[PDB]
Parts: sequence; C-alpha cells; structure tokens
Amino acid sequence: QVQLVQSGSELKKPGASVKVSCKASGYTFTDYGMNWVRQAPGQGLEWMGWINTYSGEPTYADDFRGRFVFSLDTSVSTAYLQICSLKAEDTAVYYCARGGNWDWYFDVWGQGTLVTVS
Amino acid sequence: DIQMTQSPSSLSASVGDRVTITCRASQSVSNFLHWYQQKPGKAPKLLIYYASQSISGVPSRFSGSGSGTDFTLTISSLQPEDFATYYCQQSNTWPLTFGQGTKLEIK
Amino acid sequence: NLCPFGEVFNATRFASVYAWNRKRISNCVADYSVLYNSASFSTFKCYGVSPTKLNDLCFTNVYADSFVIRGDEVRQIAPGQTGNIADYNYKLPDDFTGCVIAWNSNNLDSKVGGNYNYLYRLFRKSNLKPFERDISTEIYQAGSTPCNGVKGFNCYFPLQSYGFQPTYGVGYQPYRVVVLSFE
Ligand SMILES: *[C@@H]1O[C@H](CO)[C@@H](O[C@@H]2O[C@H](CO)[C@@H](O[C@@H]3O[C@H](CO)[C@@H](O)[C@H](O)[C@@H]3O)[C@H](O)[C@H]2NC(C)=O)[C@H](O)[C@H]1NC(C)=O
Repeated sequence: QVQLVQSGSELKKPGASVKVSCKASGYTFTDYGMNWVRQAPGQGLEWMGWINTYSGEPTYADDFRGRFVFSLDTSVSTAYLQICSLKAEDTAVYYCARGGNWDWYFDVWGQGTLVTVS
Repeated sequence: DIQMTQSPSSLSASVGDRVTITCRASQSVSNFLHWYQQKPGKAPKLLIYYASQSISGVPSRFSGSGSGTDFTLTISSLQPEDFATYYCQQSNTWPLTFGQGTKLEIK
Repeated sequence: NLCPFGEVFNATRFASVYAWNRKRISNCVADYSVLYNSASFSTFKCYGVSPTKLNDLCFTNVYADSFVIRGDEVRQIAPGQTGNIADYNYKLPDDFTGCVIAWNSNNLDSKVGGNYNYLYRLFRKSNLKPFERDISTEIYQAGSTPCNGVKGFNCYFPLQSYGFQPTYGVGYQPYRVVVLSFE
C-alpha cells in the first residue's frame, strides 16, 4: 500500500505554532517531493511549496513565504509541515501531496487536517 | 500567477449524459494541465494528467483533451454519485495553480 | 505591456540541452532589473552589453534560449569556449550580444538515483554552428563497418543521459542556463 497518513483534526488559539504530519509508506520516500496544498472551505486548492526529500529545503510558494515551514525528518518516512503564528484567516485544511521533482502532478492524497481557529 | 479560470461555474447535468467543463489559462500552460476531482469531505483524486493521458486505475468514463490555454475533460458517461468539485491544475510555472472548481449537481 | 520573464525563469521543466527551448520575447516593456537583482543566479556573465546598464537599451529582438547542462559546463556556454556542450550541443556565437544567466539547481532537477531526463549529445560528426538544435538521435558510426539501426561494437548512440544525483559534486550537478541573446 502507498498511502500518506496525516495528523488529526487540529484546533488552536490564533497565535499558536502547530505542526501537521504527513507520514508516508509504500514508495521510496526519497524518490518524490512533498508538495503541501491547503484549501479554505469555500475556495480551491492552493499549492504551498515542496521539500526535496534528500535535503529538506523548504522552497515555499510565492504566497506562503513567511510563517509556514516544512520540517522533514527523513529515514522515518516523515515530511512534517509546521504552520507558525496562526491567524484567524487560516481556518483551512492543509493536505500533503506526493508530487515528484519531474512530474509535479500531485495525486493529492492527504486525509486533510481540519485546522479550525477561533 | 497563472490565472486559471474554469467554466461554467456550477453546471447541472442528468444521469448517463455527456457533460463538458472547460478551463482557460491566463498565460500558456501549454500541455501541463492535470485534472482532479473532490467529493466533499475527501482528499482529491487525479483523473487526467498532462491533460491527455489517463491515470491508471481510474473509471475511464471520462478522459480529457486540449492544449495551449484551452483544456477540458468531457464525462462520456455520467453517473449521479459524482457531484464532484472538479479542479484544473497547471504544472508549467511556479506556483502551480488550481482552478476554483466546476461543482456538478443533479437536477 | 510587460515582457514574459515569468514564462521562462519561473518554469517547471527547463528543457534538455540538445533540444534547448528558445522563446521570442518582443513588443513589451522588458525589466532586466528583477533578473540581475536576483542572487538566485550564479553566472550572469553578460558578453557584449554591460550587466548593470541594460534596462535602458531598446533591444530589437530578445531570444531567451533555456536548457540544463552539467554543473561544470557553464564555461562551454560562453562566446568562443568550445567542447562537448559548445560543439556538440548549444553554441554561443563568437560575437554573442546578451547574457548567460544560470543557477546550479539541485533540489528541482536531481533525483536520489538519477533524473535521467536532462540529456546531452556527445559523439556528433558536426560542430554545431551558432544557435543550432541537432534534435536527431542517429546511431553514430565511428570505427568503420556501418551499423545503421543497431547499437554495438564501435557504434555509440549519441544522446547520452546526464543522470543527476543530489550527492554529485557542484561540478556534476544539474545547471539551468537561460542565455538571453539580444539583437
Ligand atoms: C518569479 O517568481 C519570482 C520569485 O518569487 C518573482 O520575484 C519576486 O519574488 C519575491 C520573493 O522571492 C516576491 O516579492 C514579493 O513582493 C511583494 C510586494 O512587495 C510582497 O508583498 C511579498 O511578500 C514578496 O516579498 C514575489 O514573488 C516576486 N515579486 C513580485 C511579483 O511582487 C518574479 O516576479 C517571477 N519572475 C521572475 C522575473 O523570475
């Protein structure tokens, strides 16, 4: 099986720093990248930048340049994301999505971390 | 920055029919335009990638075609249980950009 | 009303050297400020015009070629320098007027195991003249007895793969060159 489990339904005060998990299995974790998409309830998916699974460099999308960081702890088959200093406008799901280096089409599979905020 | 508009917004359809949903890229995405679907409360699923080729293991009722800045997939045999908020995607220029979505609805 | 430096710099698949993709940028306001003022690059080397004073000159035809070469062959993309990339791949003319922007990109183009998709031509029986894309793959005969159609003794397929790994030295890494030839 090649499936990417994700962390549970988060919920935090507007200002915490929280870290969703995308733990992979089934494929060679090094082979593909680890794009991270987010989706507000009444809007559409938005790519947020990948991490080369051999280095850990967080090349964020041109919009999510700041408080978001992707923390890769390899050799455990993990590709954690860590939103920091959360606001009230981030009440969106944040998906993992194995989208490689040469392909960049996701097969967006992340069960979806329901990051509600108030 | 690639402003990907997919139309029409919410187009109803009836069982067993053939429905077309189009997608237009502000700049050129020449042939990198993948197609996803998302039933509510779910992680989307790839359907068409590079806008022509079909993903292995999909129910091949639908396949897509197009190039340049005009892309689509036409459901050659619809069934009610889809009502899927279909998504464009391009893969040409960072950042990869999706489309808002053509929600399907039965009458 | 502004030239496409988004379709050619922020792109997903820079082409392979043998099929260097060339775009004609024309009839628009070009802002060469963003480019030179970005430190992402690592070989701006502008032969002909001067990197600094470049936003003023009204270049008549800008042709941004774009490819991926070995991490040490950035030299072979310079008016005059000759060798594998220059003679048997992409040749910058003796009197090149423009710049050779380039980043040594590993993250994007290097696979643990080898992105074997960025290619390069070696054995070629014609030093390519300035700006030529020999997309052909003819089985190259070298020894004597023509093979023709078959690869084997003294018969080598030209287009060989680079194969880039994220471990390789900074001279064997994938390098994305975007030579901006002006009038
Ligand atoms: C390709 O994308 C690059 C890289 O992102 C674009 O250059 C500029 O890049 C910086 C970040 O690297 C961004 O600047 C932004 O400026 C706005 C306005 O001041 C600010 O609100 C943001 O926080 C950010 O700092 C931005 O992505 C981009 N500049 C723009 C368009 O504002 C570049 O435009 C693209 N093309 C080229 C020439 O490579």
